[PDB]
Amino acid sequence: GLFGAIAGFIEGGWTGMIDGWYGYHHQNEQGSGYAADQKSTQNAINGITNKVNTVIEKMNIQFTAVGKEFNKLEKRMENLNKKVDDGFLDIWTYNAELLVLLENERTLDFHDSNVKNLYEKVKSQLKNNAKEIGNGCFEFYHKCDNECMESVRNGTYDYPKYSEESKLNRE
Amino acid sequence: GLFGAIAGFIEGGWTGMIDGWYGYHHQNEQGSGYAADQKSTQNAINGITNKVNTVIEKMNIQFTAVGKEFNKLEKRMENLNKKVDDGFLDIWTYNAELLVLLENERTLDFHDSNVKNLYEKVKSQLKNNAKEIGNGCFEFYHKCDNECMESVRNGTYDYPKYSEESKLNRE
Amino acid sequence: GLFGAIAGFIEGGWTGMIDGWYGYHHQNEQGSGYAADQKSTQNAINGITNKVNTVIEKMNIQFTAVGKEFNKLEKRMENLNKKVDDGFLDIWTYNAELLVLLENERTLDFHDSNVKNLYEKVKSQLKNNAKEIGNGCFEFYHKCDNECMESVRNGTYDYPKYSEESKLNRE
Amino acid sequence: DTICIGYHANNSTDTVDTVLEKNVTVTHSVNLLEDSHNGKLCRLKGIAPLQLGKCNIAGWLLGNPECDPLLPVRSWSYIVETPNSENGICYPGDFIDYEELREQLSSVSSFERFEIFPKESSWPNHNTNGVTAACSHEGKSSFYRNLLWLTEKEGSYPKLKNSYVNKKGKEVLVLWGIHHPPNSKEQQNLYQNENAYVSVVTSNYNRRFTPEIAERPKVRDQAGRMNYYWTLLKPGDTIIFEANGNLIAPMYAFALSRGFGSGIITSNASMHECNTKCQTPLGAINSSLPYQNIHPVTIGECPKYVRSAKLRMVTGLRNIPS
Amino acid sequence: DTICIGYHANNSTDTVDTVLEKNVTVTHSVNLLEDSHNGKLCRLKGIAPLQLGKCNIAGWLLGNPECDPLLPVRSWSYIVETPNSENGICYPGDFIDYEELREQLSSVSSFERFEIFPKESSWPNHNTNGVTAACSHEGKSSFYRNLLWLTEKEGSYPKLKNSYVNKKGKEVLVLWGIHHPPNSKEQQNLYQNENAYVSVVTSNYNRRFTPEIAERPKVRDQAGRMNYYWTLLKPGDTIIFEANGNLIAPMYAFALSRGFGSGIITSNASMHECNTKCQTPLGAINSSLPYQNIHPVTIGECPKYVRSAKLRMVTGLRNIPS
Amino acid sequence: DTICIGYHANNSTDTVDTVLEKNVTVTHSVNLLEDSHNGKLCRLKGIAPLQLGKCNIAGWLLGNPECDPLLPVRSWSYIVETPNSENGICYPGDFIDYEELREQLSSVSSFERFEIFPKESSWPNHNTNGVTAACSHEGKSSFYRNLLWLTEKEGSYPKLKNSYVNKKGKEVLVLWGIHHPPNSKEQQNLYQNENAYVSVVTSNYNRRFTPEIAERPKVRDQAGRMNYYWTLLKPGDTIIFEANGNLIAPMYAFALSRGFGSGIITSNASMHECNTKCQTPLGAINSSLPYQNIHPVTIGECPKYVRSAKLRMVTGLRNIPS
Ligand SMILES: O=C(c1ccc(N=[S@](=O)(F)N2Cc3cccnc3C2)cc1Cl)N1CCO[C@@H](c2ccccc2)C1
Ligand SMILES: O=C(c1ccc(N=[S@](=O)(F)N2Cc3cccnc3C2)cc1Cl)N1CCO[C@@H](c2ccccc2)C1
Ligand SMILES: O=C(c1ccc(N=[S@](=O)(F)N2Cc3cccnc3C2)cc1Cl)N1CCO[C@@H](c2ccccc2)C1
Ligand SMILES: *[C@@H]1O[C@H](CO)[C@@H](O[C@@H]2O[C@H](CO)[C@@H](O)[C@H](O)[C@H]2NC(C)=O)[C@H](O)[C@H]1NC(C)=O
Ligand SMILES: *[C@@H]1O[C@H](CO)[C@@H](O[C@@H]2O[C@H](CO)[C@@H](O)[C@H](O)[C@H]2NC(C)=O)[C@H](O)[C@H]1NC(C)=O
Ligand SMILES: *[C@@H]1O[C@H](CO)[C@@H](O[C@@H]2O[C@H](CO)[C@@H](O)[C@H](O)[C@H]2NC(C)=O)[C@H](O)[C@H]1NC(C)=O
Ligand SMILES: *[C@@H]1O[C@H](CO)[C@@H](O)[C@H](O)[C@H]1NC(C)=O
Ligand SMILES: *[C@@H]1O[C@H](CO)[C@@H](O)[C@H](O)[C@H]1NC(C)=O
Ligand SMILES: *[C@@H]1O[C@H](CO)[C@@H](O)[C@H](O)[C@H]1NC(C)=O
Ligand SMILES: *[C@@H]1O[C@H](CO)[C@@H](O)[C@H](O)[C@H]1NC(C)=O
Ligand SMILES: *[C@@H]1O[C@H](CO)[C@@H](O)[C@H](O)[C@H]1NC(C)=O
Ligand SMILES: *[C@@H]1O[C@H](CO)[C@@H](O)[C@H](O)[C@H]1NC(C)=O
Repeated sequence: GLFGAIAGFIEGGWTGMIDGWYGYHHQNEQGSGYAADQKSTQNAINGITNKVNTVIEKMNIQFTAVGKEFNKLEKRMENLNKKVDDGFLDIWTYNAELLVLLENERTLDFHDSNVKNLYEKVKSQLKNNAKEIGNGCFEFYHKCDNECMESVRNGTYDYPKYSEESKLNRE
Repeated sequence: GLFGAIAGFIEGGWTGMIDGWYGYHHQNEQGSGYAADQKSTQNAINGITNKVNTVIEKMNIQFTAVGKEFNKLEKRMENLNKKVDDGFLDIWTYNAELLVLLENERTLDFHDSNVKNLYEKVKSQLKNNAKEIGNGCFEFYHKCDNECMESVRNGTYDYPKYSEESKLNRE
Repeated sequence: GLFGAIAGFIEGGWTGMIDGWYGYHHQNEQGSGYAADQKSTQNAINGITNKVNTVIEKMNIQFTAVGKEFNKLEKRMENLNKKVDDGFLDIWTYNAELLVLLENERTLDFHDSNVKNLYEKVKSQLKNNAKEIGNGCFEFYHKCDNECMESVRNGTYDYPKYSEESKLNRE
Repeated sequence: DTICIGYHANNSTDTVDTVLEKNVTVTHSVNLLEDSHNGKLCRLKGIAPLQLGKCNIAGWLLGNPECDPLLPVRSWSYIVETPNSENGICYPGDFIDYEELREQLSSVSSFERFEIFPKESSWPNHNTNGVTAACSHEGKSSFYRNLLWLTEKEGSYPKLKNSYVNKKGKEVLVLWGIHHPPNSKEQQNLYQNENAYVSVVTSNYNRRFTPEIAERPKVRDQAGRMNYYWTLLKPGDTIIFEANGNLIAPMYAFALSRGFGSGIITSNASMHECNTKCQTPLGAINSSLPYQNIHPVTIGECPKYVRSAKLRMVTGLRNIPS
Repeated sequence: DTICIGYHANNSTDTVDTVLEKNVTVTHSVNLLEDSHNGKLCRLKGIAPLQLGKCNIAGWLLGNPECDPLLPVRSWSYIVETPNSENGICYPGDFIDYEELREQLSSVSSFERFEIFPKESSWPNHNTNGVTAACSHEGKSSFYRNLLWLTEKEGSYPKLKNSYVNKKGKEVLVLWGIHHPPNSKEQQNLYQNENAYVSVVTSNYNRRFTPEIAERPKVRDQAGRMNYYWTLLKPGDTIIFEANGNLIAPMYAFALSRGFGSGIITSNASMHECNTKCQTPLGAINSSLPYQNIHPVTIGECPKYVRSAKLRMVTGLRNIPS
Repeated sequence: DTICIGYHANNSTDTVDTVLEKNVTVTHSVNLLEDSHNGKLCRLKGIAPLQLGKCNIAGWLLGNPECDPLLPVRSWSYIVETPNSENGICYPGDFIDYEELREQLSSVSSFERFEIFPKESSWPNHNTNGVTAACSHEGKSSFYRNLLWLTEKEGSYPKLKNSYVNKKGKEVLVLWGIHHPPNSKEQQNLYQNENAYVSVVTSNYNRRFTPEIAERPKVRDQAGRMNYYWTLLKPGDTIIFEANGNLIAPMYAFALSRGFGSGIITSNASMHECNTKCQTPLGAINSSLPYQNIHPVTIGECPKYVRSAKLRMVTGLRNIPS
């Protein structure tokens, strides 16, 4: 977790959340439930899908590549041919292995980025109308409902509506 | 936007700001204007200019490289020569294309870094003497002027000067 | 400093701190001292040690590689052999140089990550029971001791214990 | 009431490596390294390969009698020799520019085997019955099906001259041989002329062959030697044979068509009723994967061969069902 | 009052690709892939190329009469043949080690063409008038300008022996030829000695040539053949010719100087009054760019050739004028 | 009271480069580019190299008298020639397939030098005393130690025929020579037969040699020439020599053992009592480092050679003791 979110201040994942990589858990008078943020999740899928496609597109089809034969008196050309085959293979193995390692690091860091950015977006939206209560959770100073929860998840949360009530409650 | 600033909580760029990549917009009794942060901008130019130079320096001049000819009975050496020319070209095309792709990703992320770092620097400087009012903007709880604005842009902002006044104003 | 911590809002390193890359400085009634965070530091060592090992493991042993000789009438095969030797060497020099450059950038950014993540962990732990006083330092609104300092460094800091006292003190 | 933001986990056991860490368990991932093949020789893009069976290019083109006779006309996507190359050269000597001819065949898409110099008509006043125990067939002494051992007839080897004009509209591969007796008595018996020569000529081929007489060590019971030669006769061009001894005359030759993406491979594997875009000596690959560790020898449109044991790229996140 | 931090945007339409995205519009960017050339052959670092015109290396060095005669002394940065290699070998046969001689010429920076064996003095008691319709000039039968067809004079071909000592202080390229008549009557007529030979010797070259008589198919109306040979005579070394027939004698040879960074290219393009650091068969490149997709064939100090359509690196930020 | 989080600094002066910056001073770092060697030739994995001294492969295998004689049996990890290759071919001519023989020796791990054809018994009715000033030893005319100059005895050169059977259980490298006199009188004097030949045969080698008589320029005072030939006689196989002149007969030959990871290098450096896993022409490397800029020529298990001046990877952080 390069950005300290994944395997950081949010210690675990939610096995209960099966419909996307990132999203929300709500608990209110009416009950509790999970829901993926489709915008941030779908964009994350598009990016990763574009990155896999990029790796494959850049590795072009290998066409027919076969052994050559050399007589008792062509040991140098045989050796030269081997040096060329071995050399290319050394290079391609190395290129392939590092590219997956580098991109994997970049990938995990990318998911960590998406979690930090979504948390900050909701936190900055909710502002002082709720308190950060650890492990990426907010505890409301006011009553929240399905309408309230749906408005926050899709980035349409209102401060004036609950500003007075929270202030009375927060003391 | 890996750090959620560019095309994130700051939805757009300022076409009006022509004198640098990052900087400030002020609005006060005396008027409104844009100004680039030269320190963060110039450092960003130096870095990017060093990165372009690095890519070019590492790709060394190609010296004379020409076709060879082979007789009716040298088909193997002709094929071997082609395998070597084709092989090197496959490798160099791949190396060139990925390097620009990787560095471009790293570049955009780098600019995103510079915006987050400058915002946090001014926010932490201004502290509770102003409120964060969304889209990377602060609304002052006190009167600010050209002297005030110039002192904040270059990282010389005073808290005690406005601490009492803001506190009375912030309620 | 991609994350604005190292050579950023924390302007310098602590030469006095010899027992790890990151950790804590405390100043209280009983005195002052430095101590490395072993968890974040050891994990940082493991990562970097795994990254150096990765670079070396991927560069496989070179086996016997020697010159060939060609007669007055084998100038083409001599030239072809040179093109193959020169070509491979051009490629490997480039691969080696960029890999250290890319990983070095990723390395510095990684250390910057570890500092931001540890600061946020303690800040979010201490919460409003202390104030952020610049240059990555907190000034307590209450008395702190060796037990208090040891509890904060290893992530076992209590809010209720000092919540009333700080509140009276913070005004 | 409380509201929380968090991330997906599941039952995934998939592991990947990064630069900083390894054996990292992840929610979702994709394999890039193809390691599965079907262990069969298959048709390539609809076209079957040429299976030489108990024969090697040398045995096939000379027509070693021990090799089951192929059709007079065939097409192929690639050529398969077996590791058990049991029937090749049967009469000992050198196959001149053999490796170059194999390379030529690597770009050949079909052949017509045809009677370039008919056995009955082409060689008046010479015997054509010559056989040898070195080129055995069902225990009886025999000879190459595509060459003819010309020897003396009624104590005379008249100087011969024969030419063929290529009206096939394809390159014609002509093979022939030169026999080198171990001693001057055998030379006398077979060809009568102690100072014999052979000449072969086209528009772009010109070579004279003179026998070299010496007691050599026995190879397949022969102290004598036979050198084998070939050329590609361009469409419309003429080949001329002159000899007063020692010529192993062409009888059958091959009209060659050129194609793309072919080669010669050696394989233990069996032809099955299957079709592939990618063939290796071990078996066919059916994959959109970029890399493979099955075999470096490929026919068709294949993944790039690498030595890697695993190449797995992460798509999901660190899987922590805690 | 309010204070805001934000970032530059402008009217930029430039697009780049990243790993995660593509067609990303950016404020500022730099092109790394040079695709522009001037479509001309130019001088390289002040030195003009050698244009062979209607000739190929073979036609030029033998001196095919159909080829306009070059100056006796020239220098060049590279050699240009044209796709229309109309005049090469005019009398049919093989140019032995032709490809090796081209490779030798790739590192040659100048030549002096000089009279190695003067026509009048060098060959007493032989005719030097020999010409052929295969090497035509303005409709009249002619011959190579740098070789001499020695034939019988007054029914005799005396054994000849001539040597030249290299006092030029440069490698001297000597060429010569061996004529192979189609039949024993022509051999008799031209050289009288039915069993002729040719010998050529230096300190490090030794080869004997014997004619090979046979009716070959007509090529440019000749059943006969001419094989062409060459060697590099080291400074101070001696070349000796002995023959009693069939020698196509050297008349003119070339004192060669070696240089760096040269080669042979084939080009449709025309020489213009221009100067470049980088030449391709399509045209010259004037670029500090690291990569180019113009041509893989380069002379001088060029960008590395790649197959890419675009290589654009971002320097500014995501351009969002919203 | 105040509590602070911060990071390590120290007295480190180490600098590294990144993509964005350079000359960045860092707390801790590791060098990956090995540039240190000991300037000695050393044993490789316990086995000493073969030092040819004043000799080159050619001088050694022919046995040039000026070269100090090696033991009759040796083993090595690699072969060292010196830049001062002063003693090679002593009698002028061509060493046929010389480069191919060097490549063969690159995979040879030991030899036994043995008397293939004993001087006294093997060549009845021929003189074996032949020496030359071209192959001088301590001012006296001498000859190659491993070859024998057969000439006339009492005005006769009888046709000779000798064969050796390889019962060594190793490939046997046999060398021999063919002498080409400058004129017909010397041919007569040395071998009597004006039309001499030499034949050499095995199961897979067959070649006839005929002398080529001509006045050549003097090389080491000889107008004559000597061509040198070799073959690898398979275990159990027989080599047969026939000649009626001009044969420079084998006397000593080499039983060769094949090994892994050997080669031939040229080095100014001296053998010392040391042992290494990695040898270069400049000296031995003792390193677990992945890269080296010492030399591209390597024996053993070495770092990959690169042109880089520095390859330093950062492990600590930006060092700021401010
Ligand atoms: O992680 C992945 C994934 C897995 C593989 C992949 N690679 S592909 O785009 F399919 N790429 C692989 C491949 C191989 C061969 C040819 N073409 C292709 C195209 C792309 C992605 Cl997002 N997925 C599939 C999409 O949905 C993701 C998901 C997210 C949350 C909850 C449950 C599933 C999980
Ligand atoms: O984005 C760039 C830019 C564009 C190209 C570049 N590459 S170079 O350093 F010029 N590199 C390119 C090149 C090519 C060939 C030879 N040498 C070189 C040197 C470096 C940079 Cl910062 N710029 C130029 C500097 O100013 C930047 C800017 C910033 C804000 C507002 C207006 C302009 C915009
Ligand atoms: O920065 C490093 C460092 C230095 C080199 C290194 N590379 S190795 O893992 F030793 N790698 C280098 C090498 C070379 C050859 C063969 N095997 C290897 C293994 C790994 C690390 Cl963490 N260190 C060593 C560990 O302790 C770090 C440290 C941290 C804080 C205060 C004082 C020291 C400083
Ligand atoms: C990678 O890590 C996993 C840890 O989950 C290893 O897998 C398991 O190992 C533990 C060892 O105590 C067993 O109890 C589990 O039954 C294993 N589970 C599964 C599903 O494999 C694995 O061995 C590690 N591999 C490597 C190469 O380090
Ligand atoms: C890349 O994206 C840009 C989007 O701005 C495309 O350019 C334009 O496409 C829209 C399509 O509705 C037109 O209305 C504009 O006139 C276009 N403007 C310019 C200046 O080009 C572009 O087609 C896209 N290209 C690719 C390859 O995807
Ligand atoms: C890299 O930077 C360092 C800066 O510390 C240079 O080293 C020193 O240069 C200053 C120049 O005023 C001297 O006063 C110091 O005595 C130097 N100290 C040491 C320990 O070297 C160094 O020259 C720079 N190198 C490059 C290549 O830019
Ligand atoms: C994991 O979960 C899926 C849920 O659909 C289940 O079908 C599968 O069998 C489980 N186990 C493994 C090893 O995939
Ligand atoms: C090849 O693999 C694909 C997997 O997508 C499969 O659907 C197909 O049936 C397989 N066989 C052929 C001949 O394509
Ligand atoms: C973009 O803006 C510049 C401003 O100087 C202008 O000159 C230019 O013509 C504009 N359009 C394009 C396509 O560059
Ligand atoms: C080459 O390009 C540069 C661009 O910087 C230009 O100034 C110069 O005039 C061009 N021509 C030559 C011959 O350098
Ligand atoms: C740096 O510090 C160490 C402390 O142990 C010291 O021994 C060393 O000599 C110092 N100087 C240098 C250049 O390493
Ligand atoms: C080689 O280098 C190592 C450094 O780890 C050293 O300990 C060893 O003594 C050196 N010599 C040999 C022969 O290994």
